[PDB]
Amino acid sequence: TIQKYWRMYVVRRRYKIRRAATIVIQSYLRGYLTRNRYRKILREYKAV
Amino acid sequence: DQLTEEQIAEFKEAFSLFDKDGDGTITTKELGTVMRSLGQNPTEAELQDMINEVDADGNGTIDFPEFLTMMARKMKDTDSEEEIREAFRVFDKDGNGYISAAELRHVMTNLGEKLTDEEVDEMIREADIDGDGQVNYEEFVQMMT
Amino acid sequence: DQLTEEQIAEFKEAFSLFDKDGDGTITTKELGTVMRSLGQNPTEAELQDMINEVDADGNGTIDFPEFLTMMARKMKDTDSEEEIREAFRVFDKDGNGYISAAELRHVMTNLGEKLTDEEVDEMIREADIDGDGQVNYEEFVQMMT
Amino acid sequence: DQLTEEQIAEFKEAFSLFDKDGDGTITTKELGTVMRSLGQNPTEAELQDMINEVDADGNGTIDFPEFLTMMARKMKDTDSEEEIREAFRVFDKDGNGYISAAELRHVMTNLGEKLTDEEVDEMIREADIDGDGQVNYEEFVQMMT
Repeated sequence: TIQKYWRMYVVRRRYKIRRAATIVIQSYLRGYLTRNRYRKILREYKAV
Repeated sequence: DQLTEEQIAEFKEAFSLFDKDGDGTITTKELGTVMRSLGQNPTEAELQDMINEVDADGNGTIDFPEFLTMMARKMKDTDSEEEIREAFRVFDKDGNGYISAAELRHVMTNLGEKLTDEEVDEMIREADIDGDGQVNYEEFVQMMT
Repeated sequence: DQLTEEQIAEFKEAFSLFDKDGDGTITTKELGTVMRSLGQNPTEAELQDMINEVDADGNGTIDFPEFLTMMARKMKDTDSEEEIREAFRVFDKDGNGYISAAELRHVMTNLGEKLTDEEVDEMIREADIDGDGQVNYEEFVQMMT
Repeated sequence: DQLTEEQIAEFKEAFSLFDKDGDGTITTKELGTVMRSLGQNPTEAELQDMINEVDADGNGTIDFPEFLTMMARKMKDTDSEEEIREAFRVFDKDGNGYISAAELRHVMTNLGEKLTDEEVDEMIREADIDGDGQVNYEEFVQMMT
């Protein structure tokens, strides 16, 4: 009865950590892709 | 009420971590992993009961709806809220509510479904144990909840 | 907190790419694009909460001093060199910083705020994302600056 | 009507180098030439727009009042050199007031509408450029004024 609960706790915890980390990495990557499009658009516009 | 669309989405995301084709299937080995990732609370022997319907030696494969069918019955079963207190009541050192570290090694590594060495490490680091010691079970239940 | 000249200038170094006629006001939907261009890395939900902290209409317009008043209330930190490294640590191959590129593609398309197929087309063309190899996270963060 | 008698006289005098018969009409081939001469800095696509605004089949010929109407479409724009000093800042490595000759060559012939081979040759000769180095944008905008 304790062994079932501990198995639940550690797996649920490591799932939360990995889901949060995934969202952080996705958010930073969409940050980069935004910043790259901004840098391209800005250079094009100022060149003209 | 059971099965608003968003429930199925959240549960399918948890499963989609483990399928590496997108065909809707996983190995039977990860069935316990997806189930416990959502916080469902079966024993190893309770997973084994289901796996006898599908697996020749513990290395087979299983669809999302089969997993979700097991989950649908397990989601109506009790949360073990009384059951875990009855369990910890046995391993108190003196009757003031405090589990001994010595008894806890036998509970981790001898009795029942046990624990492996590199995840016994986890409980030792959770409990800050460098010698002889103890832990309050109402607080530890509150933490595992 | 209060705001200062060089920070306000840097905020306009982003904003004035989008204030195309120099109105000093933009329709509120584009604010997410502005804030991500400015180097903050929030979710859609945090962009909605930073709008909630000034009562604002996402379908309306936001004039520059009201935007600066939001920036003086800004609640979600999203620029830290350590926070992004903590996220990569759970994906390390052995403790020396290596990240499997194929596994990262799988997880980023199947868990959390998932990448769409057209965003994968864009990502291939504009981030050179390996389908066979692996990358050490220390450089990879500073590639995405 | 949007121009004073003094402004009309100035623009008529310049136009009478490109109208060659004095009947009050110019070829579309020199329309860019006269506008670039009269202080304006129009893009190739903006010349294309201003012609197809008057007639999209036409005759390759434009009346003097219609030409003054193209000048009126431009003269609303608050154009001045400080935004151009700011335009070169986007291509400075140090903040020193300097663009590299390689980055300038990329800027002139990869991005935007693009200068031709002879427009580059003609500019290099006028600018007193020597070697693939770097060029001060404060001094260059002083020359461009």
